[PDB]
Amino acid sequence: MLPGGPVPVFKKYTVGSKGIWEKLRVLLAIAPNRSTGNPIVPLYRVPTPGSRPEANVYQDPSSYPTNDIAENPYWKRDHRRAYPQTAFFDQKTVTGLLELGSEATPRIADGEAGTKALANIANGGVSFTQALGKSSKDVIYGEVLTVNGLPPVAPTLAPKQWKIIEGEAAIYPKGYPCRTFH
Amino acid sequence: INIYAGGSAAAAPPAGFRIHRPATWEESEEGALSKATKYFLLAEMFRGLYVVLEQFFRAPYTIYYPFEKGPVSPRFRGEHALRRYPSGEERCIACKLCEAICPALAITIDAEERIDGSRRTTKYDIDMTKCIYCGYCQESCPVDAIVETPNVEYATETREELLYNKEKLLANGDKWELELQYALDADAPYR
Amino acid sequence: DNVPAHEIVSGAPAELSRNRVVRIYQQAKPATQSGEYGTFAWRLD
Amino acid sequence: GVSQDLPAGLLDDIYMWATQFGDRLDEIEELLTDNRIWKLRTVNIGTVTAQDALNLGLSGPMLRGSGIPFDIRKNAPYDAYDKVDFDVPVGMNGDCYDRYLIRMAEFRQSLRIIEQCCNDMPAGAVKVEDFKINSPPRNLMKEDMEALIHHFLLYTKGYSVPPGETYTAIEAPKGEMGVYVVSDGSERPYKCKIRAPGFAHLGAFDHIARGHFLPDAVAIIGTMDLVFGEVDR
Amino acid sequence: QSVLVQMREGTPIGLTGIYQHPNPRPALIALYEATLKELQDKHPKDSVYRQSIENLTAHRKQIVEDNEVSEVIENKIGAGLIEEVVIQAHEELELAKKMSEWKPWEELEEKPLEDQWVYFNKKGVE
Amino acid sequence: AIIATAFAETVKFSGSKQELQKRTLALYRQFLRGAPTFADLYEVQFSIPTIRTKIRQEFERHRFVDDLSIQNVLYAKGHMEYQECINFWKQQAQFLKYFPEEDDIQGRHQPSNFVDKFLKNRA
Amino acid sequence: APSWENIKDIRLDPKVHVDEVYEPIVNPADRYLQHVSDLHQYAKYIMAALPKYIQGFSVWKDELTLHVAPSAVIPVTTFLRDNTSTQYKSIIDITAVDYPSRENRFEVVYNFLSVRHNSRIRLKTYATEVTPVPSITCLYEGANWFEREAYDMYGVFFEGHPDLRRIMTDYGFEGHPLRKDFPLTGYTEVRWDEEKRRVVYEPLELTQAFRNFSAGSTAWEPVGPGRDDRPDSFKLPTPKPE
Ligand code: SF4
Ligand code: SF4
Repeated sequence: MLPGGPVPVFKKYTVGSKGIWEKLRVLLAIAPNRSTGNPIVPLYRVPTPGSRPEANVYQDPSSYPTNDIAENPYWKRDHRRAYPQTAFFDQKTVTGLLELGSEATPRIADGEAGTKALANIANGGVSFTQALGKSSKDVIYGEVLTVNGLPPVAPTLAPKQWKIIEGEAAIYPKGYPCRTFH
Repeated sequence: INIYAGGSAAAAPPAGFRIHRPATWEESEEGALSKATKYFLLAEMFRGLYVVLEQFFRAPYTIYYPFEKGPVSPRFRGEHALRRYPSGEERCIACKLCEAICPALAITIDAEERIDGSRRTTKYDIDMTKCIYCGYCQESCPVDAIVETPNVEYATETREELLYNKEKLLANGDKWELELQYALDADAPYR
Repeated sequence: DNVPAHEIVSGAPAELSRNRVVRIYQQAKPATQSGEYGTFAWRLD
Repeated sequence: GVSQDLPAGLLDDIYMWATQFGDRLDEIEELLTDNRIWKLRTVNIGTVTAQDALNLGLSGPMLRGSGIPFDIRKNAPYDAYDKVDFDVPVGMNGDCYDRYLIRMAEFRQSLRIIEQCCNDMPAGAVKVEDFKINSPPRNLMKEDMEALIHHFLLYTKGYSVPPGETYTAIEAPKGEMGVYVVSDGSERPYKCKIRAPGFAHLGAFDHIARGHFLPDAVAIIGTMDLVFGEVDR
Repeated sequence: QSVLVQMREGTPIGLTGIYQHPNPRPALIALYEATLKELQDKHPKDSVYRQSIENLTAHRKQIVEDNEVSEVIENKIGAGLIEEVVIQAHEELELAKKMSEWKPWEELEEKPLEDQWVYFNKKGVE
Repeated sequence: AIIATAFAETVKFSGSKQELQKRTLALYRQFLRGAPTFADLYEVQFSIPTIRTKIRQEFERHRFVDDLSIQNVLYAKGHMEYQECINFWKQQAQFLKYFPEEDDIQGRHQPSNFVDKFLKNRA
Repeated sequence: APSWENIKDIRLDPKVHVDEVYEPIVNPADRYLQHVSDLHQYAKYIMAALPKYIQGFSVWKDELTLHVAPSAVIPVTTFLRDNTSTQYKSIIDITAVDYPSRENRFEVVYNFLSVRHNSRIRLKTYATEVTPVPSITCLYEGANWFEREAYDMYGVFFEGHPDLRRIMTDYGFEGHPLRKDFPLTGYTEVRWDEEKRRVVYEPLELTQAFRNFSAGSTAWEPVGPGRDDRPDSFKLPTPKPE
């Protein structure tokens, strides 16, 4: 058998038949495994929800480092005021990253010279197409495109490599026009 | 290992994605007379009818409502009620949190200083034609005054019997207090 | 002048344009509190 | 998270219903699946291609019947669908019969998931432990001051969401449901557009029904099983 | 000259509306060469659009020329089945011919007003 | 493809007043030719001339609008209403919204001078 | 021998006992940083590839947005539908938003999806009550209904649309509801007039008036400035002090 059945009747929690009527049912049933579907009164919904003993012992559940009373400041587990800013990049802020570079790969002059170099781009001093044409191969092939020269693809956060299940594990047999992917 | 051009190892197709082929009448491992008999004697039809018949001999699910009611839980939300303390005093203090959180703005309150110097209500209304029975009002009250009973049998012939006032709610709470105590004793710890 | 009359395409009545007054303002700093966030926005009522 | 925790003696009853549900699903399959008339009413009807199903915004079984394996629960798991096993059916031919088979397959795979979750429900809280977002317990609100304050504010003014905006989506049974929220730093939203899969389904209905007779139009609306309160937003 | 992009009849692959393509590789090669032609002719050399599509078509074409099996080409070109790759080629080519008429490489036509693109983040407005 | 309904016109914003003049005139002509249909489809209790009078009034409403874009908007909205009316989408109520006058005189006192408005607190 | 009458009573079966629950404290945004750097690179490619059109781009938690102008909608959509690296074939939604403080109050928003690469992307324009927007029904047929919605809701006019007409609102409704100037309750209401024997539209009069409760809004700033998550490759360099 598989991890998903079939299972007999004496493990299903339904009200069945008893005696000769069970022998007759297993004779006259397309699938004797199957149940009437009526729940078993002693078990289902017993004890009633308004008489559960477990409500007197119940206590509000918690997790340890948040219920810790001593070294549990809120300003460390304040994840709302740590929210990530909505970054905005107009063509000005992108040409500066092109003509100049970035904190990881600087290409900028030191001192007030480089400061006014930033200032020339903050205003309309140099344009995006001008610095796209003034960009050496190492700039584009490594900061706009890839090192291989190919453009990047629409990224996936959590990639999914699909797989097919066929034959016996599958939900439906081979003949049917539906299949099963893991 | 591999370098991809406008693609990925995820978007690469599954190994067996290419379905094999449609089978023809040849390459049919079921003789023509067999499927002919199933075609002319309506096999799957008789099978479905027999699966229907087995239900004819099984226990019906029906219950007689006015003599046997269906399951009801302490968490259930029906008619409204205003409770009292065992002292006989009412619990409402006109914090007007029920009036603020209510999505439908059904509730309408007006308080003032009582003759004994306490905070209490002179008006508490509910338009049950505005109510959606959400239970946010039994959640906000910090004294467990307003509650929602399991009662659902309060239909009327008029729309003005549904504009409940304070007196209609205080009596409803005097009436259902035993049921409210059961539901509260088995709902409060989780609430 | 040459300020477009979107009142014609608004689909709203004309009584708002002909008889009704608005007021534009900043909410005053409350004296019951000391905060000032509810200000800085120009309400129209 | 969640409003209140599960009451005792619920996973047991779920397990009971779960042990008995496969039988009833099978009793439905007996009447409908292999029957002739169901096929005659559902084979080569409402047939939609992959490229059309994508151009029209269609999602869910309407898309998985064309042959595209898209399921947000796998390609973008949200709650715990990454920590529990299940399979996604896919079908060719794009008809109504394939969508019916997909729907029955989703019944059974969901049953698998219910069994797993009942077998592993971890302890802990059911709601964030930050009383600035979620109302506290009452045994604190009636004994601790800061908790009563937070209760008061959440149940009067509410909690302040950061400014921003987001479209986030799910694999709702109808299709790919979604909400486009906007924030302005207040407790009240500035905009909320519900993207409703039945909308795009009904919109494609004209492309899908052209050439078909009225009984087939009924079957088409039934494949989509539009819930018109959604369609009307 | 003409090319077959999509057979809408015949043996069905697992997608509906798409069917098995007889002789795909020659069609892929012709379409890739026509895209490279339109780009080499009508587009500036220093445009990123051109360089990107050029390296893309060249790499996909190399994977199509060196390989014979379609299953292998699919496992290398990470974009669906090969019959979907031909359609990606066609769509890329028509995009090239359209972009030759438009001028994306040019400078900005409409510059947004300063009031546009401000969203509830300026610390002094609410 | 999702094809257009019966009397649908594609939205096209003319760059000139001289073309929109013609389009508006065609719309007016269609309303007039279709007014008897607007009387048959909706169970109407008055004249076809009175419908044509109301149509002329509705077109005189925006006769003195010189901003081109607003005129294009008005024309598109009017074609929407013609499509709504000629195809039997509107019911009687939504149509007789345009004919308050034909309904019986609402009461006696309809103030027109100050003093009556003051006695009714409408001034 | 076995039967439902001898079935195991699971209700008594021993149940798991956990003494202390351990849930580590974590920011939900540290999960996104690498995808965010990737989205920044991809947006940079697109801006370099179509400088004529792209004004800017934002990024926020695995969501990209491209800012454009109404002229640039059809071209950029063609690029986003046909280019190999960006096969954004599905149209998820169209939405308008009202920002009256702007000159161009409206802000139309397209959402897109790529089942191929498993990615979404956005695309924003701007409009007015009179300045229309191009319709992308030439490409995505599903935009038909969504543009009819945005027209009926906000009043935006989608040029080229084969049949632009109201879809939600009443057949004779005069107004555009989701505008911030439009009152919640509208201007009209309906009742049955026994005399005329017709559902008739009358001016609004409510038996309980709307109470807003937005006047209890907080006077203190609730959530301070956030936290930068820009990758350092996109931070404008600081010149060395000397
Ligand atoms: S539970 Fe009913 S009365 Fe209470 S707030 Fe909700 S709708 Fe109003
Ligand atoms: S929340 Fe409770 S105490 Fe407060 S006004 Fe409502 S009913 Fe009264």
